[PDB]
Amino acid sequence: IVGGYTCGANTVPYQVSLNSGYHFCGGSLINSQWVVSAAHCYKSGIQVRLGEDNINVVEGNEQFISASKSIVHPSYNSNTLNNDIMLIKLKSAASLNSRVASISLPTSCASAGTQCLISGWGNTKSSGTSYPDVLKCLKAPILSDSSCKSAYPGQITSNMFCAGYLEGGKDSCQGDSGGPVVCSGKLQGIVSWGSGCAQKNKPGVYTKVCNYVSWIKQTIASN
Ligand SMILES: NC(=[NH2+])c1ccc2nc(-c3ccccc3O)[nH]c2c1
Ligand SMILES: [Ca+2]
Repeated sequence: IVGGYTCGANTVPYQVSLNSGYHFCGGSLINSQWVVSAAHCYKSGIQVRLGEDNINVVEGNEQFISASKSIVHPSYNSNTLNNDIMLIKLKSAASLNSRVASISLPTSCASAGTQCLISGWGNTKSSGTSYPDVLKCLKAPILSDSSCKSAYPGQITSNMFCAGYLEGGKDSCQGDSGGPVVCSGKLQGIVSWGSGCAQKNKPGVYTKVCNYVSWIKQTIASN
Protein backbone atom coordinates (compact mmCIF):
# COMPACT_ATOMS: atom_id res chain seq x y z
CA ILE A 1 0.00 0.00 0.00
CA VAL A 2 1.51 3.40 -0.91
CA GLY A 3 0.55 6.44 1.15
CA GLY A 4 -1.48 4.45 3.71
CA TYR A 5 -1.19 4.11 7.51
CA THR A 6 -0.43 1.26 9.84
CA CYS A 7 -3.76 -0.44 10.50
CA GLY A 8 -2.95 -1.64 14.03
CA ALA A 9 -2.82 -5.33 15.04
CA ASN A 10 -5.94 -7.28 14.12
CA THR A 11 -8.10 -4.29 13.31
CA VAL A 12 -8.78 -5.91 9.84
CA PRO A 13 -9.76 -9.38 11.09
CA TYR A 14 -10.84 -10.85 7.72
CA GLN A 15 -7.44 -10.12 6.11
CA VAL A 16 -5.37 -13.21 5.27
CA SER A 17 -1.82 -13.64 3.90
CA LEU A 18 -1.34 -16.42 1.29
CA ASN A 19 2.02 -18.08 1.92
CA SER A 20 4.05 -20.54 -0.23
CA GLY A 21 7.27 -20.14 1.88
CA TYR A 22 6.74 -16.36 1.86
CA HIS A 23 3.81 -13.93 1.61
CA PHE A 24 2.84 -13.50 -2.06
CA CYS A 25 -0.83 -12.26 -1.99
CA GLY A 26 -3.61 -11.19 0.28
CA GLY A 27 -7.12 -12.69 0.55
CA SER A 28 -10.34 -12.24 2.58
CA LEU A 29 -11.94 -14.77 4.90
CA ILE A 30 -15.68 -15.10 3.84
CA ASN A 31 -16.62 -17.95 6.24
CA SER A 32 -14.69 -20.31 8.50
CA GLN A 33 -13.41 -22.56 5.68
CA TRP A 34 -13.30 -20.32 2.56
CA VAL A 35 -11.06 -17.52 1.38
CA VAL A 36 -11.56 -15.35 -1.73
CA SER A 37 -8.46 -13.90 -3.50
CA ALA A 38 -7.46 -12.96 -7.09
CA ALA A 39 -7.12 -15.73 -9.74
CA HIS A 40 -3.73 -14.30 -10.77
CA CYS A 41 -2.55 -15.20 -7.23
CA TYR A 42 -3.12 -18.89 -7.99
CA LYS A 43 -0.36 -21.47 -7.35
CA SER A 44 -0.19 -24.89 -5.66
CA GLY A 45 1.03 -25.33 -2.02
CA ILE A 46 -0.74 -22.42 -0.45
CA GLN A 47 -0.92 -22.08 3.29
CA VAL A 48 -3.47 -19.46 4.45
CA ARG A 49 -2.31 -17.30 7.40
CA LEU A 50 -5.06 -15.70 9.47
CA GLY A 51 -4.73 -13.43 12.52
CA GLU A 52 -1.58 -11.82 11.22
CA ASP A 53 -0.25 -8.36 11.87
CA ASN A 54 3.63 -8.76 11.55
CA ILE A 55 4.07 -11.56 8.98
CA ASN A 56 7.65 -12.21 10.10
CA VAL A 57 6.90 -12.53 13.83
CA VAL A 58 4.53 -15.07 15.48
CA GLU A 59 2.71 -12.66 17.87
CA GLY A 60 0.03 -14.96 19.16
CA ASN A 61 -3.17 -14.56 17.11
CA GLU A 62 -2.18 -16.50 14.06
CA GLN A 63 -3.96 -19.52 12.56
CA PHE A 64 -1.87 -21.21 9.68
CA ILE A 65 -4.10 -23.60 7.70
CA SER A 66 -3.34 -25.31 4.39
CA ALA A 67 -5.70 -25.08 1.38
CA SER A 68 -7.53 -28.39 0.45
CA LYS A 69 -8.58 -26.94 -2.95
CA SER A 70 -8.48 -23.82 -5.08
CA ILE A 71 -11.09 -22.96 -7.69
CA VAL A 72 -10.20 -20.28 -10.21
CA HIS A 73 -13.22 -18.53 -11.82
CA PRO A 74 -14.30 -20.52 -14.94
CA SER A 75 -13.90 -17.42 -17.18
CA TYR A 76 -10.65 -16.02 -15.80
CA ASN A 77 -8.52 -14.57 -18.68
CA SER A 78 -4.88 -14.02 -17.51
CA ASN A 79 -4.11 -11.68 -20.41
CA THR A 80 -6.90 -9.17 -19.64
CA LEU A 81 -7.39 -10.06 -15.88
CA ASN A 82 -11.12 -10.12 -16.54
CA ASN A 83 -12.80 -12.36 -13.84
CA ASP A 84 -9.75 -12.12 -11.59
CA ILE A 85 -11.24 -13.99 -8.59
CA MET A 86 -10.58 -17.39 -7.00
CA LEU A 87 -11.85 -19.36 -4.03
CA ILE A 88 -9.66 -21.31 -1.63
CA LYS A 89 -11.14 -23.92 0.76
CA LEU A 90 -9.22 -24.52 4.00
CA LYS A 91 -8.29 -28.02 5.15
CA SER A 92 -9.96 -27.33 8.53
CA ALA A 93 -12.19 -24.51 9.73
CA ALA A 94 -10.60 -21.50 11.32
CA SER A 95 -11.65 -20.47 14.89
CA LEU A 96 -13.54 -17.11 14.55
CA ASN A 97 -13.47 -14.49 17.32
CA SER A 98 -12.90 -10.64 17.25
CA ARG A 99 -9.35 -10.77 15.81
CA VAL A 100 -10.17 -13.44 13.14
CA ALA A 101 -13.60 -12.87 11.65
CA SER A 102 -15.19 -13.26 8.19
CA ILE A 103 -16.43 -10.32 6.06
CA SER A 104 -19.89 -10.26 4.47
CA LEU A 105 -20.46 -10.52 0.80
CA PRO A 106 -22.49 -7.67 -0.68
CA THR A 107 -26.23 -7.71 -1.63
CA SER A 108 -25.82 -4.67 -3.87
CA CYS A 109 -22.92 -3.22 -5.89
CA ALA A 110 -21.35 -0.12 -4.47
CA SER A 111 -21.56 3.20 -6.28
CA ALA A 112 -18.84 5.62 -7.32
CA GLY A 113 -18.16 7.99 -4.40
CA THR A 114 -18.32 5.17 -1.79
CA GLN A 115 -15.28 5.29 0.61
CA CYS A 116 -13.67 1.89 1.20
CA LEU A 117 -10.81 0.42 3.21
CA ILE A 118 -8.03 -1.40 1.22
CA SER A 119 -5.32 -3.28 3.12
CA GLY A 120 -2.25 -5.40 2.58
CA TRP A 121 1.44 -6.15 3.09
CA GLY A 122 2.40 -4.89 -0.42
CA ASN A 123 5.20 -2.46 -1.42
CA THR A 124 4.87 1.04 0.10
CA LYS A 125 6.94 2.92 -2.48
CA SER A 126 5.99 4.04 -6.01
CA SER A 127 9.65 4.06 -7.16
CA GLY A 128 11.87 1.57 -5.31
CA THR A 129 10.70 -1.21 -3.00
CA SER A 130 10.16 -1.47 0.69
CA TYR A 131 7.89 -4.22 1.87
CA PRO A 132 6.38 -3.71 5.31
CA ASP A 133 6.17 -6.46 7.90
CA VAL A 134 2.89 -5.16 9.45
CA LEU A 135 -0.45 -4.54 7.78
CA LYS A 136 -1.05 -1.21 6.02
CA CYS A 137 -4.40 0.41 5.34
CA LEU A 138 -5.75 2.99 2.90
CA LYS A 139 -9.22 4.57 2.80
CA ALA A 140 -10.09 5.38 -0.83
CA PRO A 141 -13.22 6.10 -2.87
CA ILE A 142 -14.60 4.05 -5.75
CA LEU A 143 -14.24 6.24 -8.95
CA SER A 144 -16.81 6.62 -11.69
CA ASP A 145 -16.76 4.19 -14.49
CA SER A 146 -16.16 7.18 -16.78
CA SER A 147 -12.92 8.19 -14.98
CA CYS A 148 -11.81 4.57 -14.87
CA LYS A 149 -12.30 3.84 -18.58
CA SER A 150 -10.71 7.18 -19.42
CA ALA A 151 -7.59 6.29 -17.39
CA TYR A 152 -7.36 2.77 -18.97
CA PRO A 153 -8.96 2.96 -22.39
CA GLY A 154 -9.93 -0.47 -23.74
CA GLN A 155 -8.97 -2.34 -20.57
CA ILE A 156 -11.88 -1.99 -18.10
CA THR A 157 -14.75 -4.59 -18.30
CA SER A 158 -18.06 -4.58 -16.34
CA ASN A 159 -16.26 -6.87 -13.77
CA MET A 160 -13.81 -4.20 -12.71
CA PHE A 161 -13.96 -0.86 -10.95
CA CYS A 162 -11.30 1.74 -10.13
CA ALA A 163 -10.76 3.15 -6.65
CA GLY A 164 -8.12 5.63 -5.50
CA TYR A 165 -6.92 9.12 -6.27
CA LEU A 166 -6.33 10.44 -9.83
CA GLU A 167 -3.78 12.77 -8.32
CA GLY A 168 -1.68 9.69 -7.32
CA GLY A 169 0.31 9.26 -4.10
CA LYS A 170 -2.05 6.71 -2.62
CA ASP A 171 -2.78 3.24 -4.04
CA SER A 172 -2.51 -0.49 -3.39
CA CYS A 173 0.69 -2.06 -4.97
CA GLN A 174 2.56 -5.25 -5.66
CA GLY A 175 2.10 -7.69 -2.79
CA ASP A 176 -1.44 -6.37 -2.06
CA SER A 177 -3.08 -8.41 -4.93
CA GLY A 178 -5.90 -10.67 -3.80
CA GLY A 179 -6.74 -8.51 -0.80
CA PRO A 180 -9.89 -6.80 0.26
CA VAL A 181 -11.65 -3.58 -0.64
CA VAL A 182 -14.39 -3.28 2.09
CA CYS A 183 -17.09 -0.60 1.91
CA SER A 184 -19.66 -0.27 4.68
CA GLY A 185 -18.82 -3.69 6.12
CA LYS A 186 -19.22 -5.59 2.78
CA LEU A 187 -16.46 -7.04 0.56
CA GLN A 188 -16.92 -5.03 -2.66
CA GLY A 189 -13.52 -5.56 -4.33
CA ILE A 190 -10.35 -7.65 -4.70
CA VAL A 191 -7.01 -5.84 -5.34
CA SER A 192 -6.34 -6.88 -8.99
CA TRP A 193 -4.04 -4.64 -11.03
CA GLY A 194 -2.76 -1.15 -11.87
CA SER A 195 -0.06 0.54 -14.04
CA GLY A 196 2.84 0.98 -11.54
CA CYS A 197 1.59 2.22 -8.18
CA ALA A 198 0.26 5.57 -7.05
CA GLN A 199 1.00 7.24 -10.36
CA LYS A 200 -1.09 10.29 -11.47
CA ASN A 201 -4.12 9.28 -13.54
CA LYS A 202 -3.46 5.51 -13.09
CA PRO A 203 -5.79 4.45 -10.12
CA GLY A 204 -5.93 0.82 -8.89
CA VAL A 205 -8.37 -1.53 -10.63
CA TYR A 206 -10.35 -4.06 -8.60
CA THR A 207 -12.47 -7.11 -9.28
CA LYS A 208 -16.20 -6.14 -8.75
CA VAL A 209 -17.28 -8.82 -6.28
CA CYS A 210 -21.02 -8.06 -6.46
CA ASN A 211 -21.07 -9.65 -9.87
CA TYR A 212 -19.80 -12.99 -8.43
CA VAL A 213 -22.02 -13.57 -5.46
CA SER A 214 -24.15 -16.29 -7.09
CA TRP A 215 -21.01 -18.12 -8.26
CA ILE A 216 -19.37 -17.86 -4.83
CA LYS A 217 -22.45 -19.10 -2.97
CA GLN A 218 -23.10 -21.96 -5.37
CA THR A 219 -19.50 -23.02 -5.32
CA ILE A 220 -19.29 -23.07 -1.51
CA ALA A 221 -22.60 -24.96 -1.32
CA SER A 222 -21.25 -27.81 -3.47
CA ASN A 223 -17.60 -28.12 -2.35
N1 LIG B 1 -1.22 -0.37 -8.66
C1 LIG B 1 -2.00 -1.26 -8.08
N2 LIG B 1 -3.17 -0.91 -7.58
C2 LIG B 1 -1.59 -2.60 -8.00
C3 LIG B 1 -2.27 -3.50 -7.13
C4 LIG B 1 -1.90 -4.83 -7.03
C5 LIG B 1 -0.85 -5.24 -7.83
N3 LIG B 1 -0.30 -6.39 -7.95
C6 LIG B 1 0.66 -6.29 -8.83
C7 LIG B 1 1.40 -7.42 -9.21
C8 LIG B 1 2.57 -7.28 -9.95
C9 LIG B 1 3.29 -8.42 -10.31
C10 LIG B 1 2.84 -9.68 -9.95
C11 LIG B 1 1.68 -9.82 -9.22
C12 LIG B 1 0.96 -8.70 -8.85
O1 LIG B 1 -0.18 -8.89 -8.11
N4 LIG B 1 0.78 -5.04 -9.32
C13 LIG B 1 -0.18 -4.42 -8.67
C14 LIG B 1 -0.53 -3.08 -8.79
CA1 LIG C 1 2.81 -12.88 12.78
